Amino acid sequence: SDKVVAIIVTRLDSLSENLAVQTMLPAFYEQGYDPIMMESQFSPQLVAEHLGVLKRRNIDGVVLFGFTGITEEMLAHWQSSLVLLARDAKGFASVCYDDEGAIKILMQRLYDQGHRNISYLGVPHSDVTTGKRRHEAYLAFCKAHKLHPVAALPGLAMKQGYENVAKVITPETTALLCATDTLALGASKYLQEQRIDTLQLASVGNTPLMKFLHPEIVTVDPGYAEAGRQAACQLIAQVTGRSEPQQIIIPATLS
Amino acid sequence: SDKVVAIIVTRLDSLSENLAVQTMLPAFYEQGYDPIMMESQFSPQLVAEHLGVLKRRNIDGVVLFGFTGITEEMLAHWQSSLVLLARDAKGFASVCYDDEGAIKILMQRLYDQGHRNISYLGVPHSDVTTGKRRHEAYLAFCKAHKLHPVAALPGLAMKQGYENVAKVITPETTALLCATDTLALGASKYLQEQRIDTLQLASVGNTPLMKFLHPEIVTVDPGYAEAGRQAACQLIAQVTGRSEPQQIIIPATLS
Ligand SMILES: O=P(O)(O)OC[C@H]1O[C@H](O[C@H]2O[C@H](CO)[C@@H](O)[C@H](O)[C@H]2O)[C@H](O)[C@@H](O)[C@@H]1O
Ligand SMILES: O=P(O)(O)OC[C@H]1O[C@H](O[C@H]2O[C@H](CO)[C@@H](O)[C@H](O)[C@H]2O)[C@H](O)[C@@H](O)[C@@H]1O
Repeated sequence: SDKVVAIIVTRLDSLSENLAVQTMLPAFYEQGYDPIMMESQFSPQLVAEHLGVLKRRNIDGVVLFGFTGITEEMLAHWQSSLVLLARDAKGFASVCYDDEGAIKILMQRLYDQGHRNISYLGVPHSDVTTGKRRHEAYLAFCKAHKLHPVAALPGLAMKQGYENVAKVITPETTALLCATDTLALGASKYLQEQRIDTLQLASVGNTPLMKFLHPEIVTVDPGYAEAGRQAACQLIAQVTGRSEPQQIIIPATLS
Repeated sequence: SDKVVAIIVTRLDSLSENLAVQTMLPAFYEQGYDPIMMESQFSPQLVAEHLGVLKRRNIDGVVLFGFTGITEEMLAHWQSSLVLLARDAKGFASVCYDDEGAIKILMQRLYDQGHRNISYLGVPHSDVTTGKRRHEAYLAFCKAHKLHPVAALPGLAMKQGYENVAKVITPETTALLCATDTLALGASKYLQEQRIDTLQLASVGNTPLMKFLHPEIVTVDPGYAEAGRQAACQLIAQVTGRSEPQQIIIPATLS
């Protein structure tokens, strides 16, 4: 009888995900739904378990933070009462980010500032959005502006950024684009230690931690706050029959 | 029919709370319970709502992160299937930290290192544990060792640490004890800006973010990881009838 929605994040300690969750919560409370959280840790098996538990407890709707391994078949019992965040699936409502647009905007900014030797610190191509799309957008920009690409794809963790930044720092390098704020935080620790002050850093996130600690890093906002509001509203709209599933892309903005 | 436990944190973006949650999750999965999270944001009214929703959905047990405003009367329908974390209540199972012990250990280390002018950056006395107990432990140490106390109690936020650190720095000040890692992170940003390198910082938390960014800060571990394991085990023990409610205090440890 109580209206309940579930939010399935991949990581409870992810700042990027928490920023989207922060705007979902007031929108759900205003709609009369009490929100509950669950964590997947990128496991499709754990997601399949959560979904069954939620179904048997008659939960009204689900906001699922998508990742590689989620199949349409495991989302079958939730077609009309589920919204995917960060990934899309045919016949499902989704709220996605503009990864290519985020990288092109950042690369243009660095290029207009005079930077020609810009290195990249990213995540492996198995991670479709943060990894593949972001890295390929960097490559497409380098190709179009006859720049020499220098990249390393260690992964998501701050410590991975710290351990692999030296690999992409060359004598001619003046700027470093990090696929995530977390990676920029790790890379920044190494540069501070080695007393490298000459490098302009750039990252995707615009998280409050990044803004506070490194005001000098150029950041691009993927729109986590907006994504959260949209996902909550799309979910309530379809569970109340006011809307059919839509696929929304949040535009990236600079500063 | 599915076994479910709820974890009610105050803030989803609190690193200190997430460290306790991190060790609760594997212990619940091993016991056969699927964990769900809710957020209170220090509102007793919101807690009263969550508890009712959980009761009507027949949730097996609750781990509640305590704060000022929670009464025994609102916990009445959960006496045997609830564990409090960070605060105690008569007749309730609880897992608490040693706030006084954490401050005494840190002050002794700073004192043994030769520091005599130690300033304090804390949180107001209305926050019983982080605020009152931590600040009073600092005062008791200063009294016992004939030291001059210099303190400011702005609150929990990183920005509050940054804005109020200047107030407690005197020309004789050699060390600064921060009630939380978050406060030390904020104070550290100000000191970096003002090019103050002479100060020895100390904080309570030993969070991975602090350890990675500031290896030079002296930290005390309140035992969030241990607290999480204990709370999960005390909860499953009482819901299965293996145990009666206990009040556990986790010892603080240095490094
Ligand atoms: O370091 P954090 O703050 O966690 O940011 C990293 C990254 O996090 C998210 O991407 C990851 O999770 C999503 C699901 O939420 C997956 O679909 C991706 O494959 C993961 O990479 C954000 O979407 C990213 O913008 C952010 O940079
Ligand atoms: O800045 P964070 O990492 O959140 O640490 C601050 C502080 O957080 C917790 O205290 C607060 O929440 C508890 C309930 O979880 C309340 O009982 C306190 O009154 C609040 O101050 C931790 O218990 C503290 O150790 C930590 O420093």
